[PDB]
Amino acid sequence: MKQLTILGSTGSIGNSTLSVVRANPELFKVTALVAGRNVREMAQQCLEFSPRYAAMSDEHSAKSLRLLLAEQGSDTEVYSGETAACELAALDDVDQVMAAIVGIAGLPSTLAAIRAGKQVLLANKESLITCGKLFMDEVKRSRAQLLPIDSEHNAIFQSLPERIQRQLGYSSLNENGVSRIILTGSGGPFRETPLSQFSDVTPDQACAGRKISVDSATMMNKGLEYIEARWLFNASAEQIEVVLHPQSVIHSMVRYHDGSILAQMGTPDMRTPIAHAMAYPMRVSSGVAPLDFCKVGALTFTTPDYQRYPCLKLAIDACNAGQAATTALNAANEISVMAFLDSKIRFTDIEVINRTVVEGLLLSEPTSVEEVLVIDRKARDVAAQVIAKL
Amino acid sequence: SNAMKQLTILGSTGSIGNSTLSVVRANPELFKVTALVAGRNVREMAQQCLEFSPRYAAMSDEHSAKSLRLLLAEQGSDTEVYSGETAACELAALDDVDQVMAAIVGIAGLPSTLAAIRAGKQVLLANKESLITCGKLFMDEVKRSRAQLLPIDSEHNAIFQSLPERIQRQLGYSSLNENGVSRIILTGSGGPFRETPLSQFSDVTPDQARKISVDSATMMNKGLEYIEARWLFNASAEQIEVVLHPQSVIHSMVRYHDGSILAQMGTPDMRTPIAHAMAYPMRVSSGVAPLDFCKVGALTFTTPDYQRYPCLKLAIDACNAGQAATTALNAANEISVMAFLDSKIRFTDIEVINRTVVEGLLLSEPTSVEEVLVIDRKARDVAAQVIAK
Ligand SMILES: [Mg+2]
Ligand SMILES: [Mg+2]
Ligand SMILES: [Mg+2]
Repeated sequence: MKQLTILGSTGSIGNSTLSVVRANPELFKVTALVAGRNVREMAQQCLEFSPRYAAMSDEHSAKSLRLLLAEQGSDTEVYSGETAACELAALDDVDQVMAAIVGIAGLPSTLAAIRAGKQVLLANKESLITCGKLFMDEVKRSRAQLLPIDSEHNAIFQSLPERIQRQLGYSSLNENGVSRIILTGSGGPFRETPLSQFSDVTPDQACAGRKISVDSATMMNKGLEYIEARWLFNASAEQIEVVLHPQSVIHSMVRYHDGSILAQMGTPDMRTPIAHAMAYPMRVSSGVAPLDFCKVGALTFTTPDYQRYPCLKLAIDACNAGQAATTALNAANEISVMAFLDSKIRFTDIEVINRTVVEGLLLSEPTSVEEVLVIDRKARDVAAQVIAKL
Repeated sequence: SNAMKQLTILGSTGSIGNSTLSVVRANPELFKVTALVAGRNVREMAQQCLEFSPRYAAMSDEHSAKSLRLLLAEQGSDTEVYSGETAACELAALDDVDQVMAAIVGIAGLPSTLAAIRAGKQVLLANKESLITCGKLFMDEVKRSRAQLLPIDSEHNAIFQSLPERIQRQLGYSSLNENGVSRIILTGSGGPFRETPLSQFSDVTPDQARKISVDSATMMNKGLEYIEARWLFNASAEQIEVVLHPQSVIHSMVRYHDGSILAQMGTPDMRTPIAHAMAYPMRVSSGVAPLDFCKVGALTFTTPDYQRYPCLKLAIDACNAGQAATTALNAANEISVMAFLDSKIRFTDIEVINRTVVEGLLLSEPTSVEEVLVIDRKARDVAAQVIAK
């Protein structure tokens, strides 16, 4: 019987997590929920799952929630603010914390769950993109157990030995028999587009949410998954490669010393890796029909060409350059993408802008959230500057 | 290493034995050969003894053993030489040996294999007949001494690697269901006649498909793997499926309760599963070229056509009928295949011969190697008669 705190409960990952709980009531108890300002949805979740605690992002939201709950005679205690969220992430009786507050704003609560020794289900990506060293050092310090919920990281996790799975990101891949992690992805809608057509890609062509569309066409999404993966799995540059797999049947793979490659497959569904993570080392049922091998297309593979995906190369370079570089790249990219979606720059200008920012860098390695914030803001400025000027 | 693993290799001069030595040769600080067992191949045994200096070697008879000792003497070896079944069984059970490569083929391989298991060893299983013929006996003995079994064959190895750790550690006597396992997926290529029109089957010559070739041409190989797989993994009929995968990049896979699948992939290099099994639970390098994903083509999947592959269905039937039936099936098939190879019967006869023998016998479930052997002879003989018609 697991006690849960869910950080970022009203969003998509929040609801999927709650969905698993709803299907497995004897396995999972919700102790605490933390959300932003969506009072209507948070009330509905508190009324269904009876948490002991709830926290909103601000006092005004908390007060409206307190009213809604009190009308139903609920027992739930309501708080607000970042400190409250951190406290709920560290409660004694809690076994499992879903860290799904998005953006850099998600760092402090994530880090509080990690600092409390909890099983942490990692749904926040900036933690590792921007201050991986601080996060993974805190992991080793507290022995916290990380479990990735995004499909690729979750497939690498399942393709690894228990020994590494239970010592996530602070055990040696090599000593434990791992030769290299194989991070896979589809290559986006432009995997076969003639290179000459890239300069003409429009927002509507990349877009048929919107920013994630663009990140998956540039492979920035894969680049970010790459950097988080070097931190999550304690891998060097030589211990990871990226392979294209158009059909998205394999989710990712792991090569071992003797030649063996273990791979995880399954029909694409958000809930599956969440449910794997939450139930681990048990398994519980899915909604979706099991993958049928007579109905998958043939499975194919390639190597990503840097001419076609220069952002990928850029994210690797940024990775090897350090955390200030990846913080900056991440921030720069957000600006680039909106600028593209706002028809201000060409599709092909994204890498250029991003590279300019990354290579213009000369700041120290960040060692806290505060220093990450500084770099993030500087990088948005320079990126915006670099945009305006062409 | 101060935790070197000591090895007994049974059937040291076969191809599995030599590949096992290759992994030793690549990791000389991790593995030490303590004993080698072979049959009649005196020259080969000697080259291996002179390379790895085992404490002991056995041959299958005294003529073999005496001449081996002569060459070992000429070259100044400290290897003590023995012969006979008893010797092999003792070599399989030395106190200081951690693991036994059980690679003696045929029913001849059962005594030594059983001796390793009973000594609670890490047993690297490379003898089909052990589980096809007396599964119940071998598995009861595994549970009873807690021996750790490690499938060496491609597909069984792939399945082992794709299963939860808790299953791996209690291999053969743990619950698939309780560990989130839903289904074992046994894959195979379909062999050379996967796409031959059925009406040409009757005309297939021994060439177009060596017992080995034929076995995978009929997919008797896979049905055999299927029976062994039921014992090895403690799977019911409903917990195992067969899938055709022509390119054989995926070596086999496991479905879990959440619908997710784990597969092991690699290249055809037999050192992969051997090094896996030998290093277990650690891993080692052994010179294997990492699968290159630019060079694999499209991977494709399909269900086996029992019309094209009747043997498979027969193997499943035999399995459901019990150990006498599967023992009979194994034996019938040897006689059957040789009869196809010797230009005495249609390719297309092999199954009917096999099913006829399997279906014509009044047997009792064997409960010892000896009774296994009795069903084997009986069944070989019946097969001989069926052929005369
Ligand atoms: Mg992803
Ligand atoms: Mg020793
Ligand atoms: Mg095989």
